[PDB]
Amino acid sequence: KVYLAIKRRIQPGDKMAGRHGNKGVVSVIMPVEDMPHDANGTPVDIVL
Amino acid sequence: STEQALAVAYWMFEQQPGPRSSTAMVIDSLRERFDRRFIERLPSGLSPHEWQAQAVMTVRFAQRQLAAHPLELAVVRAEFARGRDFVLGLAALRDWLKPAAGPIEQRAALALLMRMFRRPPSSIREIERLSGLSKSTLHRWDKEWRERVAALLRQALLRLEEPMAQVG
Amino acid sequence: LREEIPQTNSETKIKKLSKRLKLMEAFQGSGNKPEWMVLTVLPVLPPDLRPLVPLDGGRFATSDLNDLYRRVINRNNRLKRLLDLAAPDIIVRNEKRMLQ
Amino acid sequence: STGSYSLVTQQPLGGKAQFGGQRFGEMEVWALEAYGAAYTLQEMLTVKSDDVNGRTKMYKNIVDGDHRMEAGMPESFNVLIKEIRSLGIDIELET
Amino acid sequence: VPLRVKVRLIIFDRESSNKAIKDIKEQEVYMGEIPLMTENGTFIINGTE
Amino acid sequence: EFDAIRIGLASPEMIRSWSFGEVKKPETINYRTFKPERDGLFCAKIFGPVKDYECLCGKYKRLKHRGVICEKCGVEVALAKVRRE
Amino acid sequence: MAESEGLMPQDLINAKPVAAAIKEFFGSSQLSQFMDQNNPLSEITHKRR
Amino acid sequence: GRSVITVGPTLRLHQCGLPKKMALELFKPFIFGKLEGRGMATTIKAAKKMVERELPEVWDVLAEVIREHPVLLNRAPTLHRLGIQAFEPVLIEGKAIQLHPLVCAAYNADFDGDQMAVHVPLTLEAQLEARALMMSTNNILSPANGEPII
Amino acid sequence: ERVVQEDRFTTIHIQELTCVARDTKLGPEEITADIPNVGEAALNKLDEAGIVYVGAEVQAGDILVGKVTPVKDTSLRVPTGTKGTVIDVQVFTRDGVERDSRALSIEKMQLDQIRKDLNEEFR
DNA sequence: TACCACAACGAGGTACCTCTCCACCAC
DNA sequence: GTGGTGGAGTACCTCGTTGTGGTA
RNA sequence: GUGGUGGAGAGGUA
Ligand SMILES: [Mg+2]
Repeated sequence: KVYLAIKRRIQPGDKMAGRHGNKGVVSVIMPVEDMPHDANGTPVDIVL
Repeated sequence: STEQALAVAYWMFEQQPGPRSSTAMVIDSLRERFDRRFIERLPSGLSPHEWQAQAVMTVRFAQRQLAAHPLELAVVRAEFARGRDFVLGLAALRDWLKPAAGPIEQRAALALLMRMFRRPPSSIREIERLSGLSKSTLHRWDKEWRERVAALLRQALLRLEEPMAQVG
Repeated sequence: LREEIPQTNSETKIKKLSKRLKLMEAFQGSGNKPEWMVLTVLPVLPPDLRPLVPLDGGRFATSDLNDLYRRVINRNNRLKRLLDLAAPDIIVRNEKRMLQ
Repeated sequence: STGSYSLVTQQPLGGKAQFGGQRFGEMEVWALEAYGAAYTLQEMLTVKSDDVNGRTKMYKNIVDGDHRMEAGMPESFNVLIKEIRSLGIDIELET
Repeated sequence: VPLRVKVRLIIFDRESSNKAIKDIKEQEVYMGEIPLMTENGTFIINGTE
Repeated sequence: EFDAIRIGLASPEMIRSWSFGEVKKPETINYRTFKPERDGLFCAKIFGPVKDYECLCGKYKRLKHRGVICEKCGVEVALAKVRRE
Repeated sequence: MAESEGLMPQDLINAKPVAAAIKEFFGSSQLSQFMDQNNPLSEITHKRR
Repeated sequence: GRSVITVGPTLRLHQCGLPKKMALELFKPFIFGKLEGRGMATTIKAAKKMVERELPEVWDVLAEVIREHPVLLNRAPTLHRLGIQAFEPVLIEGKAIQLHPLVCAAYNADFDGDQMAVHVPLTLEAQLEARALMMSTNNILSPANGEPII
Repeated sequence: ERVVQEDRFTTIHIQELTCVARDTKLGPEEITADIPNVGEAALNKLDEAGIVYVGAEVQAGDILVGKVTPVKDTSLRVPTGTKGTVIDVQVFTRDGVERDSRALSIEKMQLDQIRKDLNEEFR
């Protein structure tokens, strides 16, 4: 018997869910610029 | 093999059914895995639908390659392919070998070509009975047609041998 | 049944007689013979539709229909071979019952 | 696209593991007949599944670029016919 | 984990008392094997937890 | 084509008309000998060929006669799918 | 029917049924099932179920 | 085939997204036919060779056959004919099925992990039935009541 | 794109594939590297014992185990859609059957590890 | 004799995914 | 391996018909 | 001129 290792990168379609029963399927992965950014320049990662 | 490939393509076009997947015959072949001199080890070729599609691709490629010689393509269709393809090949062979043959003569020529193509009637006597022509004339026409068809088919096969190997 | 149906005006009996007439009329018009109801012979399913499949390691998996067929054939062979020697009547009727 | 089928009924197996095809459940066929679309229903019922002599030939047609789809006769129904006949019930078609 | 028990075969002559005292005592055979649930609350069967 | 599917009772006469044999052996294919048994649940005398266009002893391996029944190989050589009908 | 001299306690008992029952219970019971391990909370709640 | 849904807001109503691999798997006989026709396929073994290696050539013919071929879509619980609808697929890079947000109400399909089953009609008859009768544009009002459902 | 760039949600997946040595009544099977009708590059991926070298990236369809039937090949290939890195191989042999060089080597480093651990504990 | 309690048959949602596990005996 | 095969452990829905032996 | 899946059990998704 043999074993294999797979690095599953998260991609659109994968189901993501928080802790309060808030499920979700990742729709797209848009680049960092398109994310809404704070006046300080800090962008968010997730747009619920 | 090019000749084997052509034969298989014609056979798959004719026996298009593809057959139902078999049954506890599989168990026998599985009890042949054990058994011993079964010597029936599945060669593991292409899939049934895959093989049928392969035959179709081969037929299309042959039609494309032999397009420049309509008579050669018709002769190949008459010799190998069946159904409407065989009908078209026989019609073209009749129009070529016996262009101005009368309707009775055209029917006799079609019957002789069918007899050459292992199709009914299978006897020269039956051909004369259904046509009314002398046995000598029928024999002479058949001898000439067989030689002409063999030569044309050899020409087409020679033309395709390099193309078939280029297709594998 | 047709003669008797109107003789009695009671509802239940006339209902039963109506059902009898319906069955008899269906049989007569259908050309069906009631004696065929109790079968003397029965058909067998074609093998492909009741296949047994073996698995890796010499395991075989057989359909239920195959087991049922084996059982009934076994019991029929039992009947014939005990019958030709005129088995005791209790034993023969018992075997008839298990075959049924 | 195509693959092995069950030996009893020549229908795709049902597992992603078995490279199977989804089952057009009885509700799906109801939804299809709610539309006037019947040619597609007959296609998916007969030639896309359960037609030994139809699948091969429509493969031929598709690779030839034709979409003609000779109808055929599902083997699952003939299986039902065979088992009903084995139930001692006479079954036949009036031709 | 294996398991064995101690048993005694006590025959009698059916004289309504201590008759034919033949007490054959010996440790029994390995009566199966208990799966010995793991320290983490589970146990393994054929390599499967 | 066809039409007007029918329902009827089985007449033992027309049952025998349907039947291609009278199975007498409850046992089926031999595991030890990879073959079905005469009068078994899968007997070729009754149901048809295991592999398409073959006879029991392989006397007629040829595909030319698709309907003949060989002498030693009594079960008629024919198409393999016939095991379903 | 076996005499006290005729037999020994170890040969008297066949332990196959006990081992067979233990095995089928531990490998086939509705309650016995592959412990999920996708997340350490999953094992804890599975054992606490 | 089937996969999970993903909202495509850049999708026109008549069109839907489609993963590349599902497209090439489903339309495989069409790819074979086109490849043999245009000439980069002479034997089918070579055609299988290119489709398995996915040369840039195969994407062109794949897009061509997809171009005007309607595709058939349905969710798991189909409670009315709007539960199964036809679309004109659009190739996308991914493994999820992009769906038009307006049509989710008809499918009653949220993007909380719903899987969406796909089918393709083969005959010209079936494709015309899809485009003229089952296209998402065709069915706007509910069959239960004239109220719009998109 | 940060999360995929930062791999905040990337995960590791381990699945196993197993092969056994059967004893066809036709003739018993063996685990050999000499396989017919195979491209040499696939053999180069494999070892002389018929097993993939540990730590080899494997695309889909690549042969993994060297198995021979009569004399066809029952060699194992990774299923399509599966592509990763082989991290471990295990081999087990029935009593009365020889231990392959792979198993010999494996037992070798295991014995070395045990010896070193106990020697350090003594130390 | 027409109600009537009582017993038996017969139905009870789609689709998909993952795992394990499969008749006994027995000269 | 190749013939050969019978019961102590189990009973824990919920209507809705449909047919039946009992009483007014 | 040839192409390879039953049933049970458990869990899960919508
Ligand atoms: Mg949802």
